[PDB]
Amino acid sequence: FILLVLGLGIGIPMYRVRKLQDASFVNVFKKVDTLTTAVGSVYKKIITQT
Amino acid sequence: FILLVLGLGIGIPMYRVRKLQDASFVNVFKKVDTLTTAVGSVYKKIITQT
Amino acid sequence: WADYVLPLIVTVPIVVIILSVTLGLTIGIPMHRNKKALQAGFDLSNKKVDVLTKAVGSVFKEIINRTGISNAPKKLKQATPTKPTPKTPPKPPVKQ
Amino acid sequence: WADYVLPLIVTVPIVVIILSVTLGLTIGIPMHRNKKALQAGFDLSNKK
Repeated sequence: FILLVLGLGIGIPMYRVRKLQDASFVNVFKKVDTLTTAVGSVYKKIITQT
Repeated sequence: FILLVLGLGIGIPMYRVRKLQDASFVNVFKKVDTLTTAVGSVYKKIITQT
Repeated sequence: WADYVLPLIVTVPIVVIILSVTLGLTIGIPMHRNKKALQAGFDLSNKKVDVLTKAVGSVFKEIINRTGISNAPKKLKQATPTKPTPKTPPKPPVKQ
Repeated sequence: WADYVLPLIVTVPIVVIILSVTLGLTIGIPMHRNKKALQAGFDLSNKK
């Protein structure tokens, strides 16, 4: 029982950390990608208008 | 012996992950902060020159 | 020696239990802290990117306003994840 | 029942060992993968 509880007690949070980490990276990447694209759009506009 | 090996086997990498995570966040933050400051500097220059 | 078999049956499981509980606490306590640190780190990353997005947006807005290019790109607004850090609902104060 | 206490002293430690090794592998294998994922994620963040 103790080994089972220990297994679940470590196993369950380890899975949650992996999911949080993966989700968090994806979110940061998306934001950075969106910002990069936005910055690229302004560049293009500046070149086209000047 | 098995419990000791298991403890070291999980304990040692868990510490390394924490250190990597902490170091990695600090690095990303520093870069973003440097970029933000740089962008702010260009803003200031544009306002001052126009 | 050899008198000790009946207490060995008592003692061995107790040590295993103590060692298992300690191992559980030693692994378990930092895993919770790592999770929190990771979350905090990502939260901070998201905030910094948001600040960066606002800065970059401000500079563009000013450049556009000054150059007469009347069409600020709608996409900078979208980069700001307006997602509210899911505020882990504060665990209801277990009224003891 | 009979002398079943004598193999119990053989069997109990073996199960504990098997269960401990499995627990070790089940926790140990993903911990290595998490580390790698975390690193990769940060590396990618830095690149972006």
